[PDB]
Amino acid sequence: SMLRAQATGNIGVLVSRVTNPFFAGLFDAIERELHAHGYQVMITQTYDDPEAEERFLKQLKSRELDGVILASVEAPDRVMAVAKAFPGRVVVVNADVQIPGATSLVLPHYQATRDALDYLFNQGHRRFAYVSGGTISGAHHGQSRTQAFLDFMQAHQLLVAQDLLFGQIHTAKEGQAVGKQLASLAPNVRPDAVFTNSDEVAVGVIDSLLAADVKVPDDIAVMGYDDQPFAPFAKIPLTTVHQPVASMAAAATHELLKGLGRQVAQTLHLSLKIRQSA
Ligand SMILES: [Cl-]
Ligand SMILES: [Cl-]
Ligand SMILES: [Mg+2]
Repeated sequence: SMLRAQATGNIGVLVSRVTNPFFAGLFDAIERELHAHGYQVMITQTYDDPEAEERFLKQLKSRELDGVILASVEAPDRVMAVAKAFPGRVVVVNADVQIPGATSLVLPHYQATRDALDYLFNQGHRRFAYVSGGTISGAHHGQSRTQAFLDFMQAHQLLVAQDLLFGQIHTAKEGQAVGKQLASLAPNVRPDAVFTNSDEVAVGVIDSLLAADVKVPDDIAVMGYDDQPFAPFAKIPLTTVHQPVASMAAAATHELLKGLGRQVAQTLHLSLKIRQSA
């Protein structure tokens, strides 16, 4: 009797944080398409637990999932080893890293960050605050936007102000703290523009600036990132970089379903959405 491996009908999707509306939207878009194809979905989050990635991968290795889509990566080499044992079954999307053995979709965030910063320079801005959810320094993956910022400053012969760099800032509440610090500065030490890397962060930064009677954008311009659902509804509607959630979700899910043998074989752009905040 020849016994062939039987599909579980379960797929894992990993995000950093589901209370980040960008990740919620990306998750929804992927999960609904998987669901429509008859799959159930395991979700995990890594924002407060790097170990969550290994636990997630163990579910694939132990044959409880048919495949996984990762929208964030902790340890590329660990994901790689799993991908090589599970060809066609590991897909990485929008994680600012390419994983050998896994179909990896990398979006042009270096380019988008350069373009957004050039937009700000062209509006007359010269002193820049830069906020990131990652660290300011490091040789690890996930640094494309920070390198774009540094390269931008070099190209326009602008000196980086180390006091205007804010690392490990992810949420609106953390943004409020950044904004309060910026509003505290003497007009001549204050940044002209803030690159927030997050619409959640931007909403918080703006709230604190306005609370201190600092005008946005007239005194300080604030650039968001993602074009999240609340962005057009913000107190100062957000100028922001638009992530193509629906298109990247469709691409990632297609790559996985092709790998699982369910679909037959058949460019993702970041753009700048201009509103009021910058
Ligand atoms: Cl990416
Ligand atoms: Cl986040
Ligand atoms: Mg100005």
